[PDB]
Amino acid sequence: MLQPKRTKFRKMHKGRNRGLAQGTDVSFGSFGLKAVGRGRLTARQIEAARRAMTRAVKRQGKIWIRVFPDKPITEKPLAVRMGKGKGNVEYWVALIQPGKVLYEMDGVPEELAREAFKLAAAKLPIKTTFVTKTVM
Amino acid sequence: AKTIKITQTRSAIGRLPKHKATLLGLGLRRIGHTVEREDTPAIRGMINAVSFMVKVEE
Amino acid sequence: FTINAEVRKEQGKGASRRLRAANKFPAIIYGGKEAPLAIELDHDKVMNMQAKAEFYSEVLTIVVDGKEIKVKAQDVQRHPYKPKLQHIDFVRA
Amino acid sequence: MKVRASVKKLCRNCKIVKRDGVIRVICSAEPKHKQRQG
Amino acid sequence: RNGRDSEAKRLGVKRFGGESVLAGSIIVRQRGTKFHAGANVGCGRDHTLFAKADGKVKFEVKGPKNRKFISIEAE
RNA sequence: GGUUCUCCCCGAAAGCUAUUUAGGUAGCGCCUCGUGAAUUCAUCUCCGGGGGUAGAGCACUGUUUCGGCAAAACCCGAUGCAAACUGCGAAUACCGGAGAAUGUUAUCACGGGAGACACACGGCGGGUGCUAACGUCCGUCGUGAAGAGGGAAACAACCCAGACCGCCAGCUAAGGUCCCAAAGUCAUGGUUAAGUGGGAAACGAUGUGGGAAGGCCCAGACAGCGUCGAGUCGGCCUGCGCGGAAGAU
RNA sequence: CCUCCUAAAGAGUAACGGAGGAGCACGAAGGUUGGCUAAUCCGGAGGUUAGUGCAAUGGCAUAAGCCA
RNA sequence: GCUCAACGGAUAAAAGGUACUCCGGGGAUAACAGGCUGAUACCGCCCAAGAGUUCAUAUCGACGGCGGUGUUUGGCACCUC
RNA sequence: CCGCGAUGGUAGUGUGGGGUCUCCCCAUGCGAGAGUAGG
Ligand SMILES: CCC[C@@H]1C[C@@H](C(=O)N[C@@H]([C@H]2O[C@H](SC)[C@H](O)[C@@H](O)[C@H]2O)[C@@H](C)O)N(C)C1
Ligand SMILES: [K+]
Ligand SMILES: [K+]
Ligand SMILES: [K+]
Ligand SMILES: [K+]
Ligand SMILES: [K+]
Ligand SMILES: [K+]
Ligand SMILES: [K+]
Ligand SMILES: [K+]
Ligand SMILES: [K+]
Ligand SMILES: [K+]
Ligand SMILES: [K+]
Ligand SMILES: [K+]
Ligand SMILES: [Mg+2]
Ligand SMILES: [Mg+2]
Ligand SMILES: [Mg+2]
Ligand SMILES: [Mg+2]
Ligand SMILES: [Mg+2]
Ligand SMILES: [Mg+2]
Ligand SMILES: [Mg+2]
Ligand SMILES: [Mg+2]
Ligand SMILES: [Mg+2]
Ligand SMILES: [Mg+2]
Ligand SMILES: [Mg+2]
Ligand SMILES: [Mg+2]
Ligand SMILES: [Mg+2]
Ligand SMILES: [Mg+2]
Ligand SMILES: [Mg+2]
Ligand SMILES: [Mg+2]
Ligand SMILES: [Mg+2]
Ligand SMILES: [Mg+2]
Ligand SMILES: [Mg+2]
Ligand SMILES: [Mg+2]
Ligand SMILES: [Mg+2]
Ligand SMILES: [Mg+2]
Ligand SMILES: [Mg+2]
Ligand SMILES: [Mg+2]
Ligand SMILES: [Mg+2]
Ligand SMILES: [Mg+2]
Ligand SMILES: [Mg+2]
Ligand SMILES: [Mg+2]
Ligand SMILES: [Mg+2]
Ligand SMILES: [Mg+2]
Ligand SMILES: [Mg+2]
Ligand SMILES: [Mg+2]
Ligand SMILES: [Mg+2]
Ligand SMILES: [Mg+2]
Ligand SMILES: [Mg+2]
Ligand SMILES: [Mg+2]
Ligand SMILES: [Mg+2]
Ligand SMILES: [Mg+2]
Ligand SMILES: [Mg+2]
Ligand SMILES: [Mg+2]
Ligand SMILES: [Mg+2]
Ligand SMILES: [Mg+2]
Ligand SMILES: [Mg+2]
Ligand SMILES: [Mg+2]
Ligand SMILES: [Mg+2]
Ligand SMILES: [Zn+2]
Repeated sequence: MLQPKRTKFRKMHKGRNRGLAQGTDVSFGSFGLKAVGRGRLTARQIEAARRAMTRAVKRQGKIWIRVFPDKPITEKPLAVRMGKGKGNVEYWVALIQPGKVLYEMDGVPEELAREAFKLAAAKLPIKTTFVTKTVM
Repeated sequence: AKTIKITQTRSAIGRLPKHKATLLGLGLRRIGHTVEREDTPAIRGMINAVSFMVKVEE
Repeated sequence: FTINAEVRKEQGKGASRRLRAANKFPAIIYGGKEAPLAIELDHDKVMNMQAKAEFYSEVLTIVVDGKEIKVKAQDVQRHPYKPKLQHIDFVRA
Repeated sequence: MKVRASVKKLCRNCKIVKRDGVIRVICSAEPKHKQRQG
Repeated sequence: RNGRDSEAKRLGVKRFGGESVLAGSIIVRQRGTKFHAGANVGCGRDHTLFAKADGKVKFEVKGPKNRKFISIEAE
């Protein structure tokens, strides 16, 4: 389950999630799973998807994770009122914009890659599409 | 030196203060009010600023 | 590879988005002594061509008005998440 | 009968049929494969 | 454990380019030399730049370091 | 808590600062009346300015993945991320100058009289909260407050629009034109068959319309292929529908 | 009371919002003139990556750093 | 000459109890119920790790995903002091 | 005096309007950064 080893600060402003993604090409492998939707991916979701695709390929080829969950998300406990300081960090997320390549794969046939990424995509809260490396 | 006719087509109610100040600059007072003004870049810029609520007969 | 192109009349964001809504896309030819030439291309025709890998290696012919310009594809801007082309740079060969 | 939001062919003998506005899977081989969307 | 801040110091440019100023007039309040004192401009103990003559404020980028200088062009 | 006749003109605030202060009060801001005074003020155009926000980027400060290299450091190539990162950097906004037109001086100062210092919703930019709340806290604009009329069935705060009085005249705005109910059972070309329209997602499916390109195929395709006589297969993109869809008079 | 961020590129701007500091020190650690330039790695490389009496931000080689 | 630090500093000089209580007020502000919300709760669904001799789907459904209800614990303080 | 850079596209954005409104789109104006040709 991915998490920054350390951070300069513990808590982060909510912020917003506008714009299109940077890292829209299959840069490392042959095949990619690309976000077409917008949202947050938790470290748990990223891991669940990784396990699904890794099992599918049966330790064949190589898998890259292009996204890293570096944004800490706080929550307030049950039965506490508003205010009294910002809540405690509970989990980490990666902000996803449309076009973001999430995972890449190499060293498998395209049919197996499509199958593995289909099984991964079912774990994710964002709509995805299968992509391949281009010349340009 | 030519003039142009400018007519206010929509209400000033709820518009930005700068837009109301621009209508005042053109001398437009109410919906349907037509004024005759000299055709200059300064006048054209005022029309441009409130073009959504004026019509020009040039 | 032969590509029919028209010279662009309007330029900028508004013009470019209107092109793509009408199933065309903008492109640019530059290089050599001659000034750059901004062109419109048919989207489906070029998208089918550039699926072939020879499109990026080989010298292409762009037919603009009634003049055949030899070029190579220099850069492509793809749509972030759709199988579509936003823009192509062509260099004069 | 399996009543599911996701109905699909489970084998080669499964057939998708729409009956009275309902997607169904009918299978000549396996009664367990019979599905209705719902 | 938080909940503290200091009073805002009203730093920044007081007279912009081309403004006519009297001698003594403060042009910029700043922390350190974000701007430097050019012709007819003094630098106070808190790095305040002030006019030493009547004239118009002029910002300029000069030197090998490419530093922002403020001068007064005398009227 | 209550505060008694009439008409005319203007018309707030619910903020800042301080307060044994927090539903009080004071100065300032905003209202009003008077007096005085500059092309004083505003809009636009042009000119002179400083920006470090949006965006972007990764040299820096951190964070991050892969490969290479190698004391797994470092270094290099490749990939991202940042309110408290910036070797970049807008739009706007703001300050100043000049010029015209327009505006009942709209500006500033001084003086007489205040009220107000519980704000609300909506838009945009945000903190907080669960990008929960008709939630909470700022910035900024709008409306309500203190604003009637028309629209949104009904509906302070949304849309249109600012009611001096009278008219059994006319034109329009938003919104509408089959009947309730004023006005098209209007025209032309399409789509939908779900009463979809007139709640609801992941996801599921030979629903149905459009588009570009493929594979196979009269050396006979697609089920029959121990057969006869033209289409056939299944991806892609897109319009409109279908299931997913349980609540108490 | 100070520094940063929130703060929407002038100023200002709230919350029991996010992070840290102060209630001093110094007759030199002040004034001036002259002189000098760091971290770190292995004389060389490197160029402030150090230093600032103490937080943080903006500054500082003409050095504001450092010595007489 | 002030940790007058509650830092614009009521006095030079000050702690508590009240279920024995009392007055002026407030739905400006809590307890009940309503309302808004739906984190939580409850119910349903998607993917299919696997279990189930064999076999993912008779039955159960790990890692994760999407909803519905108003239905628990709560949030808010809009109505009523 | 103080050691880069078009064109085109993209991002953002003022004003007005719209949607399926956590985010976008349309009209109009402004228009980067990075990168490319090149210098
Ligand atoms: C958890 C309690 C919530 C409150 C209850 C209620 C209230 O005050 N009730 C009175 C009643 O007293 C008499 S009944 C003995 C009266 O007859 C009856 O009308 C009524 O006033 C008393 C019980 O305290 N409030 C409105 C809210
Ligand atoms: K001054
Ligand atoms: K007061
Ligand atoms: K007065
Ligand atoms: K607001
Ligand atoms: K009003
Ligand atoms: K219906
Ligand atoms: K006090
Ligand atoms: K007592
Ligand atoms: K009750
Ligand atoms: K369900
Ligand atoms: K079985
Ligand atoms: K009560
Ligand atoms: Mg922002
Ligand atoms: Mg636009
Ligand atoms: Mg039946
Ligand atoms: Mg403050
Ligand atoms: Mg500060
Ligand atoms: Mg009035
Ligand atoms: Mg004070
Ligand atoms: Mg940004
Ligand atoms: Mg920043
Ligand atoms: Mg001006
Ligand atoms: Mg008060
Ligand atoms: Mg108040
Ligand atoms: Mg309040
Ligand atoms: Mg307020
Ligand atoms: Mg908001
Ligand atoms: Mg509220
Ligand atoms: Mg809200
Ligand atoms: Mg009132
Ligand atoms: Mg009204
Ligand atoms: Mg009404
Ligand atoms: Mg009505
Ligand atoms: Mg009519
Ligand atoms: Mg109309
Ligand atoms: Mg009728
Ligand atoms: Mg008809
Ligand atoms: Mg319906
Ligand atoms: Mg549906
Ligand atoms: Mg500021
Ligand atoms: Mg600003
Ligand atoms: Mg304020
Ligand atoms: Mg305030
Ligand atoms: Mg504060
Ligand atoms: Mg005090
Ligand atoms: Mg006191
Ligand atoms: Mg009592
Ligand atoms: Mg209340
Ligand atoms: Mg309650
Ligand atoms: Mg099941
Ligand atoms: Mg589970
Ligand atoms: Mg409740
Ligand atoms: Mg409130
Ligand atoms: Mg009630
Ligand atoms: Mg009621
Ligand atoms: Mg350009
Ligand atoms: Mg550029
Ligand atoms: Zn079957």
